[PDB]
Amino acid sequence: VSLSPLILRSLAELQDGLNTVVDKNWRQLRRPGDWSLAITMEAAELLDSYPWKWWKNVKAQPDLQNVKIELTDILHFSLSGAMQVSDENLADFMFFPLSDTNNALASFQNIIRLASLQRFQLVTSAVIAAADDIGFNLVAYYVAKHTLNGIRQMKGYKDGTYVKVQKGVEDNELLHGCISPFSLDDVTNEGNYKTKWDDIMHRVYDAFGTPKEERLNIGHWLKS
Amino acid sequence: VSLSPLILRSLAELQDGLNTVVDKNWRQLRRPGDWSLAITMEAAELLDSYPWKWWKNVKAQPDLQNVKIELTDILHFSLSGAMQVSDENLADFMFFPLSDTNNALASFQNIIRLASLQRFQLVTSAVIAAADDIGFNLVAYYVAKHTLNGIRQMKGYKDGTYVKVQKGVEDNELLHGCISPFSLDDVTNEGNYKTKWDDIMHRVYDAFGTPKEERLNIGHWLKS
Ligand SMILES: O=c1ccn([C@H]2C[C@H](O)[C@@H](COP(=O)(O)O)O2)c(=O)[nH]1
Ligand SMILES: O=c1ccn([C@H]2C[C@H](O)[C@@H](COP(=O)(O)O)O2)c(=O)[nH]1
Ligand SMILES: [Mg+2]
Ligand SMILES: [Mg+2]
Ligand SMILES: [Mg+2]
Ligand SMILES: [Mg+2]
Ligand code: NA
Ligand code: NA
Repeated sequence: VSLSPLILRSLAELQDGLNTVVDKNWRQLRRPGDWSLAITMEAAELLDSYPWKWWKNVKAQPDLQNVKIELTDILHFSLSGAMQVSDENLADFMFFPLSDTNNALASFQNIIRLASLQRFQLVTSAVIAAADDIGFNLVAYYVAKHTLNGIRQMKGYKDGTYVKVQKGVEDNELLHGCISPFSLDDVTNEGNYKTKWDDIMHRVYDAFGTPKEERLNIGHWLKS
Repeated sequence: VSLSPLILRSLAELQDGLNTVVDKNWRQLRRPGDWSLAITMEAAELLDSYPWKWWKNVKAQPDLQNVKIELTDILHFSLSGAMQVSDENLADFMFFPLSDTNNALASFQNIIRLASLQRFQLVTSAVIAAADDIGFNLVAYYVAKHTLNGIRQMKGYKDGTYVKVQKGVEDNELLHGCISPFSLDDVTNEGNYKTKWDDIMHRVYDAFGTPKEERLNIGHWLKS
């Protein structure tokens, strides 16, 4: 399973633009090992979405909606790593169906191994395969979380003044509703996808009350 | 750096007894990969004690007291793994001083690699080396956290009714004060160590108001 190369390139452009919001000269400041560590830590969030602990709340239920968020986060970081290292310098590492918690725990631990080896392109392929298997719209999730990531930067995430959970709702949870109106074809159609990505962005901006003047539309992010 | 084999054996006995509190037949129920995953997840807690994120609260300070707690947690799990697999089936993986955050991030990521390879004895050696380098009393930390772990089980940790942070204080934080009166010699002295471990246990029981009747003294845990 792979995305169209034109879709992958647009996602990469979005990723570069977001990384530039975080730091103008990120391509000089960041190193491959940074992206390895970030993927590791998202992979721990992903594992922690399951009731893996045999000593703590053993009848807990998995947070399968959060799984989608953490896979999307891994994609942001694997796209970023791939901009710095091609893998030169799947069925062995990923186990389907991921609906089986044993398969998920094994697979997602193997993502950490791939990350440590700086096989970022393979991590991207793993995430695409995982979304295909689970049946969620990875591209739409990406555009939505990309927008939230930018919003967080606007609202002081980098200086420690942001609050992610408010009135019982984590910011990430509001993304599901922003994405549900969009089909896979909507966000991958060769001629029209950019308009649909723009629509996702504005839904996320609405969800967080971003004043119109502070919003960045799809064209901000693309080099095509 | 290593502990006396008699001290290591007593720690292993304590570990077996705690694992038995969690499940009577843990030696049949648990598998090596469980301990790999647990060490991985504690290693993520440990990494997250540092200001590693370049996009979120970049001027945050490391939680160096929590570092001691997470290393102690790793030891519990590496002792446990070693009861199931000897490594048959350091300066390369650990970088000193760990006071240097770059050294810490690299070292603690390498603990995840060692855990995935099920080199539990090597993980134990890493933790002992880390405490020696940082200069904290690993054995005293172990006995204190071992006691809290048992307390958590008494107070519904396994069924999801426990609350770890109360009135602004996480349970782990109360351990530091329980341990500070004890020297390295106190808790490793060949003839007298068991009394000092018992004393640590009772200090932790006091910290949590454990009724005298529910307390388990040092003799509960030892087979010597
Ligand atoms: O240079 C960076 C740093 C962070 N992120 C994004 C990707 C993930 O979706 C998100 C995770 O944020 P945390 O919740 O882990 O803070 O951060 C980037 O895209 N680029
Ligand atoms: O079979 C088990 C399960 C857990 N722990 C202990 C070791 C760590 O100190 C502690 C970590 O607990 P959490 O905070 O991760 O729940 O659990 C054990 O000793 N044995
Ligand atoms: Mg994260
Ligand atoms: Mg995440
Ligand atoms: Mg833990
Ligand atoms: Mg811990
Ligand atoms: Na998360
Ligand atoms: Na912790």
